[PDB]
Amino acid sequence: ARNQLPKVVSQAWNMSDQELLEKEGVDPSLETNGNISSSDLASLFDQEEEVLRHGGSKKDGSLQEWANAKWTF
Amino acid sequence: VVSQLINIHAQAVEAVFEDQGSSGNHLEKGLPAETISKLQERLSWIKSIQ
Repeated sequence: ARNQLPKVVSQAWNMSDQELLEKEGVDPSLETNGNISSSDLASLFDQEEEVLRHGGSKKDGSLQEWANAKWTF
Repeated sequence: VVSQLINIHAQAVEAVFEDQGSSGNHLEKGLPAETISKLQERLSWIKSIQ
């Protein structure tokens, strides 16, 4: 159960606007074996989001894929 | 014989909602003014969106 997440978000610095850039991932709802949902396991111990941080300047496309890859794996 | 004006704006662009399965509540009433300010991916030659 400790491997499941309730949600994942990624962050980086937006130098044009002078704020942070945040992107939320998308839950692929993968079809797997067994009869217990990943969403039942995820809520058991800690409902806070996972945060992927980078301190530099990133493009939106990259941040979105990073959050999605993390969740899928 | 003509209607009264509210305003005149340069650099106007038209956009339409993409129907993806969900409940779009905002179709009951028009989306309020001032909600939108960004592209999905920043392209470097743009400054602000109103």
